[PDB]
Amino acid sequence: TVDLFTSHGVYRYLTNRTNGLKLTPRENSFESHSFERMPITEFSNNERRKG
Amino acid sequence: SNNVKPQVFNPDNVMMHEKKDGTLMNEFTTPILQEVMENSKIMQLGKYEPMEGTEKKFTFWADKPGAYWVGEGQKIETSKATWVNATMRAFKLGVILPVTKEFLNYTYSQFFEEMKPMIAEAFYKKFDEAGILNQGNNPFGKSIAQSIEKTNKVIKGDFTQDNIIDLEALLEDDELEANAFISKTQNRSLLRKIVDPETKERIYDRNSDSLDGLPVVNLKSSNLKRGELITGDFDKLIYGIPQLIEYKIDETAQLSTVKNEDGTPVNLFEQDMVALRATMHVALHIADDKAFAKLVPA
Amino acid sequence: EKKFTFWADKPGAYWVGEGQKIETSKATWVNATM
Amino acid sequence: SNNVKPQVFNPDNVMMHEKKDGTLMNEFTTPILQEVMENSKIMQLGKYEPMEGTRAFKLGVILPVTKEFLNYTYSQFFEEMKPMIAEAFYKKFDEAGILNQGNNPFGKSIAQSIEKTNKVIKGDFTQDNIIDLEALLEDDELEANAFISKTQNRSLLRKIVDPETKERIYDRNSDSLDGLPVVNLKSSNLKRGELITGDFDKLIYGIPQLIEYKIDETAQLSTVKNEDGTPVNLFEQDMVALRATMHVALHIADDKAFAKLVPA
Repeated sequence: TVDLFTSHGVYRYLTNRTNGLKLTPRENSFESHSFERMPITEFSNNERRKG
Repeated sequence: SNNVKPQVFNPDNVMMHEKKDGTLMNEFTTPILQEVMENSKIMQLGKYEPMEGTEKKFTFWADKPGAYWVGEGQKIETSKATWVNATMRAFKLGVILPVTKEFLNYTYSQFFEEMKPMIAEAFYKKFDEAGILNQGNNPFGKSIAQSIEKTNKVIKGDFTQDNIIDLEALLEDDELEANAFISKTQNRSLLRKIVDPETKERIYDRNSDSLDGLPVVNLKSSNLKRGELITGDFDKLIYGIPQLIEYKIDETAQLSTVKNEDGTPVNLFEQDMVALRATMHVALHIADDKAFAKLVPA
Repeated sequence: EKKFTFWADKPGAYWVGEGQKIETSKATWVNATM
Repeated sequence: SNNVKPQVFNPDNVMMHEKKDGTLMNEFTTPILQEVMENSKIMQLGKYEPMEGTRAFKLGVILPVTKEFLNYTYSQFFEEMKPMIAEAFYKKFDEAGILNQGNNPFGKSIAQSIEKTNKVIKGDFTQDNIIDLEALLEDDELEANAFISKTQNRSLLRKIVDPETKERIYDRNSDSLDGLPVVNLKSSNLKRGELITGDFDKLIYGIPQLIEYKIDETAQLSTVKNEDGTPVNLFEQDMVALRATMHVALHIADDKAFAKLVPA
């Protein structure tokens, strides 16, 4: 199951490796959110992101 | 010697900035790509399979236990399970383009950049024609046309609702259901005039390129004749790609499938030449030879 | 006057055994004017 | 290789640490510049022409070196040889453009211009013959810009004095004749008693590709045979080679602009 987060909403898909990860739309294929920028945030341990 | 005339090559595969008649090719108008590059139809229809090495192993169940009716206090009897194995291996595609560095400086600065999609097209076509039609020195001992030939799962006759439904029925005769059709674009003329005489429904959507509601894929190959149509449960066709296309460009190797006018092998360094190598690894496996059927004109 | 150049020959491609020689091929183009 | 006699090459162009007589150049002291560098004369006199693409022709050379030589005998060899190659190119170009020598690829040269227009003076160097040589140009409204000479004839030029001003017409310090600069050609083809002059702005040249250098440790030198006749493989034979290439173009805008003085 794939969730794709953009600055306006979430798109949701299904995939399998067998078919080559062809993203197929899903029940309630899109879901709006009220932020104005992509909601996921990444933190890095250092400049190189190494553990 | 101080021989200043341009070098003749055999075969004439080398790109050159100067012609042997003395014409010098400045101000070259870079050609524009007319068509659209074709995708691999196998990569479109088939099932992908991760494959790390040049070989892959599959194992499936084959036999299942029985059961028995037993009276009170009666001895319960035994039963047995069983499995079977299958395997697939990869093969390597490739080609080399040699280019004279004068050509690469004063005629076509982007030439190698413009060839990479044309190489990917030629590779995908080579793969499709090998796996689908068993053409072009198919390296695999496996192919759709070869499975159909060994099963004799062929219908003879004209494109008709009768024969196309019989063709699909030939798969559930083996408890398999058809998933798509492979056809030659020349023949949608024939499909675009076969109609069910009760319902007056047309079997073919001219609009959606669906035949009896299944999706149709067109081959650009010249081997598949107009009157021929192929169908199957393509989920039984497995393919793998251990090494996606790798390009490398080399300025110092020796070529040997190309010879100088005097017959000496072409040395890229000593002769001031550059050559572009492209390769790809691809693997193909038919999981069930019975899953494919073909319609052919009588 | 107008002039055009189009790709006409695609390069080929070869199946190559393990450690065998990769063979060469060439593209070509054709000129037209209208 | 394990060969205890050094490898004989044909042609014998490969640099080697061990001489044929078995002498080994260990701790070898670096050579020194016994002569100055000879700049290109047509690149000095002629008019540069901005040129894109190629008529041009390609000059080139390859220098193979035994890596023993490159390690023990002379480590900096390829860094110090680059300008000497550039001099070789300048000399080949000058000799082709001026004298029509050395299998010049162009159909154009000053020697051919003079041979076509027959603008030649038979005679010894005298003030009157120098004036006639210059007048051969000014006849056609063109004025001499410089002189080209074999340096070995300054001994002749010092013997000419203007009988009016009663002073040397040739300034041996300025190396200028009748107020015009004289350039010296070291090539062996221009003879002792020969002198050339012209309006060199009518000689045009271009250089689509400046001298490019590539060092390689892998190629095969088809042109250099081992003693057994097999081509030299740099990697297997532990060898290194430097490739140099250049593109030069030459054009003569008016072939009557050049005249030559030659012994009778």
